[PDB]
Amino acid sequence: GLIQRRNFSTFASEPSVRFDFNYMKSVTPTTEEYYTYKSLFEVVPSTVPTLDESEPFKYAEIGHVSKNGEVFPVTLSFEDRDELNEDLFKKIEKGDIFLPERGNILISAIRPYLNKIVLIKEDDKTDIYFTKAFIQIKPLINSRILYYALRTIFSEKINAVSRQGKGYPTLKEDDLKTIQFSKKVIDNLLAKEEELISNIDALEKDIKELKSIQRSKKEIVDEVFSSHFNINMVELMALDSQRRVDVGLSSISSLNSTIRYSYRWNKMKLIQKYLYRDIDCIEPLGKYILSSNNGWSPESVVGGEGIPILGQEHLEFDGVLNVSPTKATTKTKNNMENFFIQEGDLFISRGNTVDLVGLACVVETEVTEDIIYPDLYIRLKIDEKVIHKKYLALLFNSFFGRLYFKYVSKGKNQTMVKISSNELLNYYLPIPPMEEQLEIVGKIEEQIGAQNEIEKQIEEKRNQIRVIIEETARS
Amino acid sequence: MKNWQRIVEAKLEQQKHKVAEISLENGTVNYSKKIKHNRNLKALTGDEEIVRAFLIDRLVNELDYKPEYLETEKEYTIKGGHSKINPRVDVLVKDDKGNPFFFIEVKAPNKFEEDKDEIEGQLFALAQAEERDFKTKVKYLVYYTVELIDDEIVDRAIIIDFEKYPTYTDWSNGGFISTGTELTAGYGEPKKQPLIKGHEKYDLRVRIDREEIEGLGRNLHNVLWGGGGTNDSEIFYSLVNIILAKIQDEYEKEDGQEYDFQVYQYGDNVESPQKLFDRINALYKRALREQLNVTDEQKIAEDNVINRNKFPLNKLVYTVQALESLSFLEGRNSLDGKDILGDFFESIIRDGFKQTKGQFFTPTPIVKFILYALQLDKLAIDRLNNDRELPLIIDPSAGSGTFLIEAMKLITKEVKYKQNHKVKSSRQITKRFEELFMPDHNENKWAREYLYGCEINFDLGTASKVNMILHGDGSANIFVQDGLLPFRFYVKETSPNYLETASPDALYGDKEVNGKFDVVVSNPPFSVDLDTQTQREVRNAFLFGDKKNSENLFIERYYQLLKEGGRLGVVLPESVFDTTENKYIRLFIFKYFKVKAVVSLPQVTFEPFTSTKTSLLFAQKKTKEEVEQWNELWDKYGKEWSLLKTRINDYFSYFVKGRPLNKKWAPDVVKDIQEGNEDNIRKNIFRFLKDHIKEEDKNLEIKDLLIKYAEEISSISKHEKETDVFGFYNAWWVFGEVAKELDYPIFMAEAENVGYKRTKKGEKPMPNDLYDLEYAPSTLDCEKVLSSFDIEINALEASKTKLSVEKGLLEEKLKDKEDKENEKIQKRLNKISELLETIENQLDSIRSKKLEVEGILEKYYENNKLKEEYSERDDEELINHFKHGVLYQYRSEDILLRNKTVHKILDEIRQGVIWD
Ligand SMILES: C[S@@+](CC[C@H](N)C(=O)[O-])C[C@H]1O[C@@H](n2cnc3c(N)ncnc32)[C@H](O)[C@@H]1O
Repeated sequence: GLIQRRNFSTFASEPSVRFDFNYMKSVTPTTEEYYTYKSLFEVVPSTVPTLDESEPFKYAEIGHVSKNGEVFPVTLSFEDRDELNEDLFKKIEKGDIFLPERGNILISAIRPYLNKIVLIKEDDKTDIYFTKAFIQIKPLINSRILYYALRTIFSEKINAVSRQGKGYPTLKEDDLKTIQFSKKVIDNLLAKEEELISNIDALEKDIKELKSIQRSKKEIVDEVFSSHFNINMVELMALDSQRRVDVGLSSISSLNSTIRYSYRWNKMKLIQKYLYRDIDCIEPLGKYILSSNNGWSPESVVGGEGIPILGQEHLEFDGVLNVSPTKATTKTKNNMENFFIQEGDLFISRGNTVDLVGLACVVETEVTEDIIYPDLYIRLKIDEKVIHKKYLALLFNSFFGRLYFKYVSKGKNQTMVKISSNELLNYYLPIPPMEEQLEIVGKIEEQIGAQNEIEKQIEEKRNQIRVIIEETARS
Repeated sequence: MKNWQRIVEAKLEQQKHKVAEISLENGTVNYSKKIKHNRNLKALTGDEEIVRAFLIDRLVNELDYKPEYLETEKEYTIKGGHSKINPRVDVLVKDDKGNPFFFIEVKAPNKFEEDKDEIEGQLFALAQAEERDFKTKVKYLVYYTVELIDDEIVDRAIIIDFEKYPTYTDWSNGGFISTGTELTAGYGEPKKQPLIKGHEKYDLRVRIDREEIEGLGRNLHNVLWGGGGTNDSEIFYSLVNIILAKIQDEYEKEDGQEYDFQVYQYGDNVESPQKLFDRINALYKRALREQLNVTDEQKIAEDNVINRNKFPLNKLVYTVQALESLSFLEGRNSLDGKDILGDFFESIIRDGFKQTKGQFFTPTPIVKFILYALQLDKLAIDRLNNDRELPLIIDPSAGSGTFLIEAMKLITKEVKYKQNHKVKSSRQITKRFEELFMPDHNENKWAREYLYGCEINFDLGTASKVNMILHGDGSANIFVQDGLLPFRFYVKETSPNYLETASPDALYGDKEVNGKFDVVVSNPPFSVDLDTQTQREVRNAFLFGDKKNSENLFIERYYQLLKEGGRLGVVLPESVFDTTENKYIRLFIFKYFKVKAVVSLPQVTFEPFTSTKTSLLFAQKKTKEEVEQWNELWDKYGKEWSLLKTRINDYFSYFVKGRPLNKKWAPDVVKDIQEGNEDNIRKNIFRFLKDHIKEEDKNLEIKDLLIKYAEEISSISKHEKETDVFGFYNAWWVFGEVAKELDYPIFMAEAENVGYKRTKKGEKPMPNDLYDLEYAPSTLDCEKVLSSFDIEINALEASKTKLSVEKGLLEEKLKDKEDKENEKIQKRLNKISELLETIENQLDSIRSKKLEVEGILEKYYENNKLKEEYSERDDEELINHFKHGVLYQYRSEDILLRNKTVHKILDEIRQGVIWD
């Protein structure tokens, strides 16, 4: 419910004579002093830089970059030929790689409403390789001021010149050059630069303190499980880092049933014997497993306007699947009945790094739209009367499962190791009464809600920064 | 007050033998004391008692059956589930040998349609227990009821044999395989009597009420779909074929000849595989031969009615019985001739048809908003008052004919009922109105010559044609051909064909233009796929034939359909409004159409089917004079653009490329340079760069200015690619200069919520930003509302009178008798008396709410009509009153047209936009 009543002549304000509710909400009869991109920026054309294949590189594709402006690169090497990395390499070899300079602000060119703006500054010596669809601009004026302005003030203009079409909003270099920047706001920012930058520096220092005091999910799960089971972590770190095991002949045939003797299997058995020493009620997972179904994912491209698919980063240590698909498959299959994600399901990670392999998650939010879960996943249906769905995920994300899966995994490289269903059948668990499982889940949930309070304070600080910038610019 | 109650009373009074009696004054029912009854029934619980009494009287008096052989209310103690239930039988008819020949169960007419599954739970168990215990042989289970045909009550019986179909799986093949519709006297074999056309005794049913129709749709859905849900294909289209065959046969039959859509059971058993399939296939062949424009014998040769493996004929035989008694083509006649079968069609349209990507139906909230935003109602009214005609409407992408159906309903419900006072009473206008709208049975008959359509799909085309038959049009205008075909290819050999005509247009480019349709409403498909065999031909009739955006050819069709002043209200995707490659089509709409409004629909308006953003374009075709002015302005400013480009490229060549300042290459440039006039040079540079320029650049020199701008010079200098419809000029520069002269305001709006949330699992409404409903009717009968509450109060007052009389008489016996054991009776009568005061108290509460409803009535309705101060309907109290509290009924769900206040987008579109 917003009526604008524009004029015909205002349609010819853009070279492609657009007319739609967006970009004409922004086009206004009132005229003010303004700046163009010639005075505030300059678009740096993309170039393909030479790279050593052996030396690892840090790469990100839109999703790794967070909305708050912190990059989460992945470290990859050319000669890995990793199974998940095949499509990334195919993209990179065609020129889909980028080396930003220092002091330049990177702007995402896909879904600008997510505010995925990144500042690259001289402070960080390490250089990050970025994907394309990032518009590097060199700020003639102080880079930090323009970074803060584009993130908060001039975001409406950037959203205006974005073109949706049939699909999702996109941004283009010419459209970016089309944006009109107010004289008064920029002049006020330049006049109060010193005070404003000092204020933002203080607020970001407070943010970094709050981030330092925050404690990670893996530590939460490990500490809760260790406290409940009285496990001593330093003892495990002493036993796990041995590299020498003296194995007796009689020890071979202990819950083995296949007479497997190997360094990895016997190390795992020794660690399990240390873990399950005081703990009782150890039981196999094959008795209480109902079924296991491996998902499968066809060829796909980032976007594609098809049925959505997940990624390997969506798995979390808390045991909750953070649903936020970035890519989709445009072509259709013959059968998709069980390839969608449902509520209250257990998903297991088959192929990943030796650390994050066998990671388990539970879908708790409302699925609504059907979404395809990739091949590197297992849907696990279990006996609900004896074992709770989230307790298994928390155990797998705990060191209890990490230690088992670092030795059971069979992979051709440390970057990807693939587990199967056979060890899931043969895995041994501490399975206390369901009351104990619910108590453990409750402790984890409360200790995670505390951390949630910490990051909500963090966005409180972020909103304070935004308010300071807006009040400085307005008057 | 129902007349048939008096008819039944008179018929029972005329009977010689008083074996069953009813007294309405005392509300009592009396039967012969010879028949044993386990309970003393003395109160009228509903119409079921009257029906049972009438049936008993008819059986005893007319069919010469001894009343003593009939047994009522025989009690058995049965074990149901984990508890004990005590059901009783209504009617038992046994022969002289003691075998129960007839097990008749009577059900109330109110729940007759709904209570069909209970036959499994309340009848089968008793029969099984009887056969297990008493070793009896049940030959035919018989269910009897009354059927209202031509306002006459007749028998209607269903006959099921348990011996014939022992197992539940076998029973599925039966599909309403009952012996006969009506019974036979003298123990004769039941015979099904075909419905002879135009024969007074047996005919099709009219005046069908809703309560039988929603239940009918429900159980046919449950049977045919069987809980499958939505997987489309044979479950849906087969019903369409059966209904089409029914329409065809009801059309081709003559008076005195029975219908072929009837099952014959002269031999007590019909062969469902063969006899039904032969007749239905012949009927569907005749349907495709006559109703759907023949489609040539070549198509009929490969035609097939149903799928042999996929669609068993048992459901076909089941549905033949359900749909035989109904009158699909002409009957209707529900609630003073209004359509009931049409709503019976949108039910099943919404459920049985699974919709996916590439097959959408435009939601009704958007369709009616589009139709009302064009002011179609007042357009039709003004056209009828001035030109004595109705506007010509076409949907070249009709699909299920949603737009045409809602347009027909709008015109009929606006020119006749709601905005009737607008039309003139002049003799010729009155005669035209009589010819168009007056016949109540055929009020939707103007659509024969006015509504047009086009759908490329044969299945959807057939479905739309059948729906249009059901509503009342007659179809004959929904072509099942492609919408982009040349005009001469639209032939139907019927009432005058407006779509076949064509002519060349000078301003359009000497291509074919129809120009006969007043209004075009459509939802053109995204990424239409052109037919490969006709593409080389059809793409030659459009200006932008080969621009790789085939869907943008539809926007051209509208220009070829509308006449000067036609109204366009199509639903375009957002790509037309923003994408750069569509810049050509946006320069088409601007040239020929007067863009009057654009509405930005939200993302969820078509979810979950598609997530693409769409918008609404309301435009009006320009006259020839306006296009001529546009052309003259375009040429006038293109000359300036050419001369300016020449001068600017000359300057840019001189100042960096350094060509000599000779005479022959530019006269004005060399004259100004030698005369030393840089002011004119700066003026020319400014005029060329009318955009991308700032006032401060006035201080720059003729060197640094050019070296600073550079790329804008090259961008402006490049002319358009089309070069055939735009010429050798820059589209943007000349368009800006032209639109400066021809500037006019344009309404633009956005909708945040469209009143619904469509998802796979369910439906959740939200506030509707597009429009608001009336809620409060513009015409409500005070007399009817008062008479309603009067009838409930009178019905309860009869009971309060008889209960008071009986309690008084019981008190009289209490005073008379010695009260030895009568004290318990005194306590019982005291308890029922106290119940009488409690029911009187709740009746007094009913009286209080009746009085407050009356107060509301004179507060809002004066002279039995809503008065003008609430006509705009901003009153929150009235809306709250009608959204609950017995005022939920009556009510009006029509879109509210506000002439005073602007609250929703439709109000501003209807008020602040001036057409013509
Ligand atoms: C977009 S849907 C909705 C149409 C209509 N508004 C409705 O609700 O029924 C129309 C469908 O009919 C088809 N259609 C209509 N006209 C067509 C044509 N001229 N050529 C090809 N397909 C057409 C399209 O494929 C599309 O899937």
